[PDB]
Amino acid sequence: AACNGYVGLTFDDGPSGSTQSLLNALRQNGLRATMFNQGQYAAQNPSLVRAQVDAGMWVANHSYTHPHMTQLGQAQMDSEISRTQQAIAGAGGGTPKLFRPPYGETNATLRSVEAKYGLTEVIWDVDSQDWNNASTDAIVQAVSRLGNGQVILMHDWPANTLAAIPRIAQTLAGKGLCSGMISPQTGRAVAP
Amino acid sequence: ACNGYVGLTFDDGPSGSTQSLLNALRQNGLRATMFNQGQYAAQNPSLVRAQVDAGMWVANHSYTHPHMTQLGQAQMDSEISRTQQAIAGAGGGTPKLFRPPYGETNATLRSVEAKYGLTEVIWDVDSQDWNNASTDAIVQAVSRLGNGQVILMHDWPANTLAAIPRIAQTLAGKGLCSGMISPQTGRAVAPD
Ligand SMILES: [Zn+2]
Ligand SMILES: [Zn+2]
Repeated sequence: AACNGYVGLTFDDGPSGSTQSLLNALRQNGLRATMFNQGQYAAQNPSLVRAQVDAGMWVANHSYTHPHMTQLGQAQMDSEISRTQQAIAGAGGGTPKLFRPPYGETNATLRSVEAKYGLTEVIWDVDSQDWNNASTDAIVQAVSRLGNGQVILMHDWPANTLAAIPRIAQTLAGKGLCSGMISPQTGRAVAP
Repeated sequence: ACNGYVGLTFDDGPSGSTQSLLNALRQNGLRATMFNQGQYAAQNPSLVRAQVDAGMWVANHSYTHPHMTQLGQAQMDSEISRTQQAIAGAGGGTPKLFRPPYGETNATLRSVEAKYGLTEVIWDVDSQDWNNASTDAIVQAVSRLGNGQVILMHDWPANTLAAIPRIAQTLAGKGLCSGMISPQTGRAVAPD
């Protein structure tokens, strides 16, 4: 098949002055992805939140200000998550069903807050390290490790991530894998 | 010796078939997570311990295996709490992992999981061993697993027991080892 399996491409920390270029690259290369936006940036850039939707992306919750959430009390975690639901929905991004904790850091209290808002926690299977100066080569290599169902962490801002997009599409196509959405039931990548 | 880890799991024990399964796993150098029902843990405390003494991890699979999403919250709470108590009381530790019966979940269930400090664990591959899968098919399902991925098997099927040596060979051939399931990510990782 054209798609023998699906992977979860994801981009944290937008939207941003880098977002439109990234979205254009993804669509031109036939890729869809989940954008884990910060609420403060969704609030500041509602038109870019919509641009993600119009590009064929799914929009998800990445907290309001990107704190270390497990260092917060429950009320503060609740504020961070709820304000982000509101900012994304208000901007036309839908009401997210997925949440990625900043730094991947979680605890039972955070889990309770996620459940309150009907959010599935989404970590990752592979960290592209694009936030930690990974080369374009290294990012493409990280994508090459993904199997059916697996999710990769990338970010909205790195230049090497934007440069990687065509080779990411090539890597997936070579393997008979396609870009998929992330199931709120299982947290793994599935057919859109 | 391990290029990566997979999550072997067995639902619905313990049972008159458990000790045979444990012996096969240990003889073939495998470890796994046993998702026990609370009622069977209560009925067979010595077999709960046998799982620990064989090198397995023990997790929560509800008390009576209801369709949890058809229950009220207090009923879900009783099913999960009594299973925590039954497993810990039998010497299986206090579980960190919970698999919903039938893989069926909702936000209410997620809230209850969080209250008890439980990470929800579905699966990446269903072996279909509960649905009359042949030994060949079960081995084939294991062959689809990549690093981090989790497979659903059950404690009782004869073909699952028969499959253990070839499961071990399949994994060893790929440099994959049997791992623990992370409470933070729900992915298979190196045993602690
Ligand atoms: Zn982030
Ligand atoms: Zn079951």
